[PDB]
Amino acid sequence: HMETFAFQAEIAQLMSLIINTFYSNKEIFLRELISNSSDALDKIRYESLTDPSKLDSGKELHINLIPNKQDRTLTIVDTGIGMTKADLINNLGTIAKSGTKAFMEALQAGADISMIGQFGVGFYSAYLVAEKVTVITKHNDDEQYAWESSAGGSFTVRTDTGEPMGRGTKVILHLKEDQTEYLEERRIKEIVKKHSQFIGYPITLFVE
Ligand SMILES: Nc1ncc(Cl)c(C(=O)N[C@@H]2c3ccccc3-c3c(-c4nc5cnccc5[nH]4)cccc32)n1
Repeated sequence: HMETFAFQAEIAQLMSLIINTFYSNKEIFLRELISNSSDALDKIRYESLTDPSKLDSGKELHINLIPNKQDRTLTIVDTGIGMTKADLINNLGTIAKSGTKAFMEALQAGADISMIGQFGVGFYSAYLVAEKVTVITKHNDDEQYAWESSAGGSFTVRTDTGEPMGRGTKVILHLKEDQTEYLEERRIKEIVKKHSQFIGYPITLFVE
């Protein structure tokens, strides 16, 4: 039941830029994914102020960071708003295109790759460290889906039959072979303290 989609040219070019450009400050991917999780948590929390039933799918608002050395993955889990199928295929494609255009204009002018989140496409900083990204997500208005891409111009979307999430998003980073430092407890703790110390939700760094 896996559907395959083509990225539009602008976001495909940004993915190639992120993968190919020499840029040593890769650690900022984690700040960007935590910021996305914080934004998604703010969104469901604000909606719950008008409709408390929005939290029937889970009252806890949190972010978990889960390293797995055997699988070579780093997972960022949140209980935020999640994404519907229409967000995954259509709405976020619209954001990816306009944000990429603005970011590329800013880069040619002299901006740095670390400013990617100002353009609403900080998610794509995952490709600084991951060869493949898998997004498992559950929004209140839709079913659980898995979006995935290893770049190369395409992504896939399928209904996910994995462990039911309640609500939120898991960003699974299948790390590149030379980026295993992001599985180490001391490294993750250092990065969260440097860039994400004031996020308004509990961030639990899991260990093995
Ligand atoms: N924790 C959490 N909770 C909610 C969201 Cl909304 C996100 C997030 O960062 N979503 C990402 C995002 C951002 C910007 C542009 C595209 C995308 C995107 C996409 C996406 N990029 C696309 C590019 N072209 C077509 C369809 C696309 N769909 C897919 C999955 C996840 C994200 N993260």
